[PDB]
Amino acid sequence: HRRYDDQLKQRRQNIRDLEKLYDKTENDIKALQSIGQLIGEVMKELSEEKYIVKASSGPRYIVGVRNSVDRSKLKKGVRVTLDITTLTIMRILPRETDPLVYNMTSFEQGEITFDGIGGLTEQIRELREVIELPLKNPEIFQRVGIKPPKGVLLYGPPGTGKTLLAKAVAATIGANFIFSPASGIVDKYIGESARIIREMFAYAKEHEPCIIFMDEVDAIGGRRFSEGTSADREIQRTLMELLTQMDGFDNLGQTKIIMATNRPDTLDPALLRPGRLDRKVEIPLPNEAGRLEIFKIHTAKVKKTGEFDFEAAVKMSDGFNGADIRNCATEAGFFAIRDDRDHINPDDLMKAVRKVAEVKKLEGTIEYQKL
Amino acid sequence: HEKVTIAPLVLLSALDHYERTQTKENKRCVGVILGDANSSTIRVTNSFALPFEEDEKNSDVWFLDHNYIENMNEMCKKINAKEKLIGWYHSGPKLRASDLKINELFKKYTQNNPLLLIVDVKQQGVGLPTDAYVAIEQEKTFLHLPCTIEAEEAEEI
Amino acid sequence: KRIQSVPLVIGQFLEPIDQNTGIVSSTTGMSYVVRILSTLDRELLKPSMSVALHRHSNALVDILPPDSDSSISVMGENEKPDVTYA
Amino acid sequence: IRIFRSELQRLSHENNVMLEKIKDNKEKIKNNRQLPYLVANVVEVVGKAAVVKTSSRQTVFLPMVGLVDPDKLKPNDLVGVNKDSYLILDTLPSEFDSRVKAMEVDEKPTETYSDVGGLDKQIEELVEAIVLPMKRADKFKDMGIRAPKGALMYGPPGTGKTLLARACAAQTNATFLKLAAPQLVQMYIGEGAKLVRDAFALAKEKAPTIIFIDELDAIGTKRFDSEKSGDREVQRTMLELLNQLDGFSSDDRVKVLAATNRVDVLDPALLRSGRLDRKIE
Amino acid sequence: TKETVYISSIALLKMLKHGRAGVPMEVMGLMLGEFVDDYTVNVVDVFAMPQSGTGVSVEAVDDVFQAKMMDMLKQTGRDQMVVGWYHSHPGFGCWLSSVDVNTQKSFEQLNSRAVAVVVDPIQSVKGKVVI
Repeated sequence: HRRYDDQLKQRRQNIRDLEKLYDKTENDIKALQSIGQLIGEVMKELSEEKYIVKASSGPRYIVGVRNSVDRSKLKKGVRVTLDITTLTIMRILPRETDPLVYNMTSFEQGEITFDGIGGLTEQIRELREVIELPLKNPEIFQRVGIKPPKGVLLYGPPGTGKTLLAKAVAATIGANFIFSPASGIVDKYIGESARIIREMFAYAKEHEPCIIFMDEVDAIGGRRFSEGTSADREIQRTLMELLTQMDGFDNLGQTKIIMATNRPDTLDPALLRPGRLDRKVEIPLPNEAGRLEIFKIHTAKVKKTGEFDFEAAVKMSDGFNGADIRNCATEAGFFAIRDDRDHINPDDLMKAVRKVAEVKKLEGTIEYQKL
Repeated sequence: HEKVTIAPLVLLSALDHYERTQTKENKRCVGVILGDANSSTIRVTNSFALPFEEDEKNSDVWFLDHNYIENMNEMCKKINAKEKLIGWYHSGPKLRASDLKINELFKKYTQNNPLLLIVDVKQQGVGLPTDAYVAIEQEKTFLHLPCTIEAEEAEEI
Repeated sequence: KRIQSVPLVIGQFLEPIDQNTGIVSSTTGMSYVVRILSTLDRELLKPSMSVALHRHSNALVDILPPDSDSSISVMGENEKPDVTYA
Repeated sequence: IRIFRSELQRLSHENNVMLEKIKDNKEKIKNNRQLPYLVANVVEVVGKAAVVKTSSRQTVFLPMVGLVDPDKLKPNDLVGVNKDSYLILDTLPSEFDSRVKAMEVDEKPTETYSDVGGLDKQIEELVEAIVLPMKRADKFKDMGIRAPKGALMYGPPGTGKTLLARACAAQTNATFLKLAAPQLVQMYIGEGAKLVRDAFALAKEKAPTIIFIDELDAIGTKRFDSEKSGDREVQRTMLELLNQLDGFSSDDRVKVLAATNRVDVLDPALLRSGRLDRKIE
Repeated sequence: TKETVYISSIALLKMLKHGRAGVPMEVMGLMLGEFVDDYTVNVVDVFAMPQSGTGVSVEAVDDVFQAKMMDMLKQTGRDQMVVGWYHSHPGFGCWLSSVDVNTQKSFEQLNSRAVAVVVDPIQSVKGKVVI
């Protein structure tokens, strides 16, 4: 009696799979009947039923309206949806101008924390006052009467963890952040770099808890006035846009500007003036007491012997930065591979530190011309 | 007070229902109007025609079919969702004694004060023969409001 | 004058040439020389006055009011004042 | 008893009749699909819809089509749209943008490690850089050490250099993508950084291709600009090389080998524990 | 050749108000009237079809809703059959597309006297209705 029933139960797996494919294909034909619709921003208002919306293709047209939309949201500064044939307003959408995914992706996955940035504790509280303090309790600045600092400058020798300060805040505060590299906005067609900058600050009025960073700007942060220079107007006007949002009458106060650079001398002296970057946070080379904490950070996940002394590499370290200390633990791992050792010999740790000391040979000291 | 504004589409429709129905023997043609009465200016954007029969010698006998009320509602909601029943109109200027009984039929369907519209098919008057009355608490009295013509490119053109 | 009534190309007046004829500059970048509508007048407009043009033929239709569109049109006051001269 | 077994047999018969109607609808879909899809950039993924931007700079609004899924769609994605109705008929062919101009894809060269001698001291340095982390990556995770991100090889000109790089692209039998430093300088602003960004953007999908860069003397100069001697056009290419190899890359499958002539002129910040580790002479 | 098609004054304002309300979607509605031989088409009253997002396709015609509304019109004094339908084309002139012709072919087997009217409530605001 159950012989024929078992053959019918096995067919039920195929029937349920076809039933999902019957409505999926049927919904595809219904989607093909819908055509495209233009998108434009409302400029002015001519009549009640007649508005002027600038098309995305670059010309302008006088479009219509219908009874399916609210005329209150059709005012100026609102991006609407036009028609590709009749050229009439269809729907109403929020303003989105080039939502670049690379700048909006902050890598929300937690990796570096306040423990891995250790040794900078003296300079860590500098960012907490210009970031954590105004966002958590903005009323403190109103009691004394001081204005909340907008821009913050990060400069110093490379490899000291200035970039790690950007990743440590994203994994703790949790606010929406935007990574803005210097070479990502330099795309040029016609006045493109000046428009992209206005696109990043356009999200400041939408999402209030936002802080826009800047990654190692050696180019568009300088002054470089115009003499010759093979038509630099795109980079020249790029500097004018970064000095606009932090200057003109537009008021935000919830947006902080974190600018990182390898040296203040390559930055526009006008940008260094107060009113744009209020506080300049310097990240110099850690002291002898600050280096010892760094060795324990990189070797925390490294398997080695139970007896360990990192005070030897403290004196061995001369002019090293937070990054070069990581290379000492990386190079020491290959010394035990030739001897077939899972745990790294503490004596081999000093071999890599002495090796890294001969890797530089180039500069390594900036003093008089660095603030 | 409030104001009454009617598009010529509704005025011409109420005047054309007398010849098409071929109403004779001194009878009336009753129909329903649609619009929005919530604002201070009542705007009638739609009108219809319903069969109505009432005895002349007996004013206590009246019949109105409610299927046309439910059929036009399901028809309009599938076309214009902004139109609701604000009242009804009559075929002549002279008021009868059945205005109070007809007001009790639409009081359940209408969500606002029923609007009494009066349209003269003979046009024996001067100017605008169309009259608009509003039934309020007196038992009940009819307050008249001035009737105008809607100015729009969907009608006057 | 009401023939068009439909989406129109935004033009800009340049210089007068002939009676009921003028040169215009469309936002598309291509300048055209068309005839001024009979119900309009050359004195009712300005040398920089912005007008409207036909969709296809780009002929003059209606003269827009003396205001233009760049960014927001800049009415100039929205929550602008903060501090004073003192 | 017979009623329960009769409804199940007739159910498959009704599905077979409707199956021919779906096959006819699939033929209509194939007929509605025409070769040109053009290109459209998807800037956004209440209802579910998608906002597309064509390469002609025309922004078109279209509802979600059943040919794609909202979870598969991502912002900054190039797909096809109909020329007339402006609807997406095509998915993403596992690549965004393109290789632009210079891209080198080679299966394997004819050079091996047996064609030279006396260089075994420097060869072992390359074995511990781009070779061992490929197979032994599971072993390095146990020790808790990060794989090396690259090594700088300069020496005097005419010794080793591009020759040893050919042996690394052969015995390893992996993908090789060549990126030349002097080819990264273009007259258009942003084109120099686009070549660097598009090179490492594919390096994740193209496997650890071990990008090799030769003649680095063109990149790494900074100094300062006063009056004449116009600069900073090349510096924008360097900033993309520095930022791409720090924040968003250089973890496991991202490795870069650099070969220059003289180290007297270069960027002191270019050498870092996150980019160039071993110093090979 | 040329043919004179008579349309009642009440049908003009109904077809104008229906198509002008919604600017997009290209709405549609039926008509009623009589004929004189083959050289005269008379239109008395018009009917309003329900709205659909398909833009006048073969699926936008509901025979169930059409059959129920015509039974109520016969009791209101309408004895005339369906003489055709009207289709709005905002922003364009008077012309038939590939979809409008294919949709028009479906009603040839039902009533061969059906008339497809192209009305433009947008450009008809100049005082001369283009239809």
